[PDB]
Amino acid sequence: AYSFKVVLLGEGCVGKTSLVLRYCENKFNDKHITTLQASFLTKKLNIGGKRVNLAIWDTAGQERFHALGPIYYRDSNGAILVYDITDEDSFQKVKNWVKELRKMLGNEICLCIVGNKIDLEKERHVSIQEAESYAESVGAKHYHTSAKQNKGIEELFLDLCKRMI
Ligand SMILES: Nc1nc2c(ncn2[C@@H]2O[C@H](COP(=O)(O)OP(=O)(O)NP(=O)(O)O)[C@@H](O)[C@H]2O)c(=O)[nH]1
Ligand SMILES: [Mg+2]
Repeated sequence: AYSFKVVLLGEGCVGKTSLVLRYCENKFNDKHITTLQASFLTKKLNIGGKRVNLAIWDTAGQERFHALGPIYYRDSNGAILVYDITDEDSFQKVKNWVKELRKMLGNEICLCIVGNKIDLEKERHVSIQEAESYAESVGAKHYHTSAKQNKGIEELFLDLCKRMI
């Protein structure tokens, strides 16, 4: 069986927790229940008729992750950097995450840049075009999700797994 580790990154408002909660438990909250500690969640997939065990890590801040990373996260096979399509400050802050991540981990890890909250399209404040160009130029693939409406999520994780394989 394959065993993979994936870590979730991005600013508060973005929906890291909502992404992995929806995926692993099919649950969602409108309340922002802020993530005080590293948490992990699991998912058994099947790809090429082979069982894939997936541990998904959800993080409690840039500073904590930054101090913990070199000790506790150097064996990560993928990383999902999330931003909120309705929040410009959050997408621009992804650059910070990409660099810091790569300044700590190999390039062997598969990066995803995730524009979450596509149920709020009417409030879009981030150009698809700009985000896609950014993803492409750091070797990340780009993805759109809604955790609230459960769209993009199963595909995001499956593709990340195919990639990590
Ligand atoms: N409309 C909408 N809201 C979403 C979506 N995903 C998350 N949210 C909302 O965004 C807020 C924060 O979500 P949350 O998962 O807690 O964010 P987080 O990235 O874990 N924050 P923290 O870093 O503080 O733990 C909540 O009000 C949550 O319901 C989405 O797809 N659509
Ligand atoms: Mg959280």
